[PDB]
Amino acid sequence: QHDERRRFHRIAFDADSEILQGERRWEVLLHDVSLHGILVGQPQDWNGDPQRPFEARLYLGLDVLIRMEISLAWARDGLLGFECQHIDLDSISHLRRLVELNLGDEELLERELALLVSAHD
Amino acid sequence: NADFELFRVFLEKTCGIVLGSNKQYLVSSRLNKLMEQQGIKSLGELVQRIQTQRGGLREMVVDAMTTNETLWFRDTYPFEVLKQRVLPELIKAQRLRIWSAACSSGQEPYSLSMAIDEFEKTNLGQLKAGVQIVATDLSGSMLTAAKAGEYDTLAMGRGLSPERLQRYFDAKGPGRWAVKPAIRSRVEFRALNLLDSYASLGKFDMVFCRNVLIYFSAEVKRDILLRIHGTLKPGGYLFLGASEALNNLPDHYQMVQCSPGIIYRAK
Ligand SMILES: Nc1nc2c(ncn2[C@@H]2O[C@@H]3COP(=O)(O)O[C@H]4[C@@H](O)[C@H](n5cnc6c(=O)[nH]c(N)nc65)O[C@@H]4COP(=O)(O)O[C@H]3[C@H]2O)c(=O)[nH]1
Ligand SMILES: Nc1nc2c(ncn2[C@@H]2O[C@@H]3COP(=O)(O)O[C@H]4[C@@H](O)[C@H](n5cnc6c(=O)[nH]c(N)nc65)O[C@@H]4COP(=O)(O)O[C@H]3[C@H]2O)c(=O)[nH]1
Repeated sequence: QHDERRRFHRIAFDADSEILQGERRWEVLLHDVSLHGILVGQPQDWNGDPQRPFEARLYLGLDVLIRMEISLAWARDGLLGFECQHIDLDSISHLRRLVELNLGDEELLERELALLVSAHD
Repeated sequence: NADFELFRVFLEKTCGIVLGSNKQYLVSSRLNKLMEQQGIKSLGELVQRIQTQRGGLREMVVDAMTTNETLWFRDTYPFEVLKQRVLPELIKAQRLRIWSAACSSGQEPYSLSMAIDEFEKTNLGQLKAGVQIVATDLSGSMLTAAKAGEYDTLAMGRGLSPERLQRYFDAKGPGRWAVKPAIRSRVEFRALNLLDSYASLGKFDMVFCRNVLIYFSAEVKRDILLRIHGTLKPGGYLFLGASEALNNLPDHYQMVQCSPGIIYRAK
C-alpha cells in the first residue's frame, strides 16, 4: 500500500538464484535483495502454492550460499516479491555483509538491524 | 544450557534467525566484546536484559551476532605466491604499498604483514625501503577491532601455526592474543566505502580484494574492478578469492598462472 513506509532498503542484485517448495524447484532471475526479502522474476510453470512457505537459495559466487525461508508477498506482471521469514545465522551474516557494503555506511546498517529486531515488538 | 536455549528463542522470535544448538562457542565469541562494555557478566543476564524492547541493546546483540570474521592466511597459497614470486619480481626493479580491501576483522592485512616479515628475515635487507599495508573497510566496531589487533581463542585456533603464534602474537590474559606491535605497525587502517572514489589511496604494487566482490552485482563489481585498476602501478597484481574469476575486463587484466591458483596482472 502506498502510504506504508518500507522498513528495509532494497538493493539491485543479480546472483544466481532458485526458489524451492516441497519437491518443486524453479530457477529464477533475481532483481533485488534486502535484509528482509527479495524480488525475482516469475519463472516458467509457476504453480507455487502462494499460501505456503517457499525457500530461496542465492548463490554468491562459487562458494557462498544465502538460504532463507520466504513467503510470497505479492505477484504481478511477471514479478514475485518475497518476504524473509526464517534464515540461518550464516546466511543472515552474509546478507548483512551484502547490505552494509551496498549501503556504504555502517550506521545505515545498524538502523536496518534496529528495525529488524523490533519488527514484532 | 538453559541460558543458551533462551538466546536461541530470542533470535528466532525477534529476527527469525535460526541458531543451531551446536553454536554455544560461537555465541560466546561474538558477544564477548559487547557483554564486556555493557557490564554484563553472563549470557543469562544478557537474555534477561534483552527482554525489552526499549533501548538499543537488542540491535547491538544482533549486530555482534551477524558479523563474520575472516581467516588467517586464507587459502595459504596466495601468501606463498607473494613471498616466492611477487616480492622477488618487485625486488628486480621504492617503498612497497599493498591494499588489503575490505579487511573485516584484520586477519588478512596482519597475515600479509607476517608474510612480509618472514620474507625479510630470509632475504636480507632486500626490501630496502620498507612496506606499507593499507587495510580498508567501513568504519564501525569491526574495523575498530581490526585496529586493536586483539583476537580470542576461536579466532586463533585455526590457520595459525604454533611457530607463528609464538613469533608474532602476545598473550593478553585468558583466551586473548594481540598481534605484535612491530607487525601491526606495517598496517594502516582506513575507513573506505568501496563504492566511492579511490583517489585518496594512492598507488599500490599489489591489491588483495578476496571474497568481497561476490557481494556486488555484475555491473557494480565491474566498476569496482575498473577503479581498482586505476590504483595499481603498471604491472601490479590483483589477488581475488580462490573461487573468484575476473569477468569481462580482458584489456585491463591478464590472468597469470601460479602454482597453484592465479593472480591478475594490471595491463
Ligand atoms: N504489495 C506490494 N507490491 C510491491 C511492493 N514493492 C513493489 N511492489 C510492486 O512493484 C511495482 C513497482 O515497484 P517499484 O519499482 O519499486 O516502484 C514503485 C515505488 O518506487 C513507488 N512506491 C509505491 N509505493 C511505495 C511505498 O509504499 N514505499 C516506497 N518506498 N515506494 C513506493 O512507486 C512505484 C510504483 O508503485 P506501484 O504502482 O505500487 O507498483 C509497484 C508495486 O506494484 C511491496 O512491498 N508490496
Ligand atoms: N528485497 C525485497 N523485499 C520485498 C520486495 N517486496 C516485498 N518485500 C518484503 O515483503 C514485505 C511485505 O510486503 P507487503 O506485505 O506487501 O507490504 C508492503 C507493501 O504493502 C507496502 N509497500 C511498499 N512498497 C510498495 C510498493 O512499491 N507498492 C505497493 N503497492 N506497496 C508497497 O509496504 C509494505 C511494507 O513494505 P516492506 O516494509 O518493504 O516489507 C516488505 C518487504 O520487506 C521486493 O521487491 N524486494
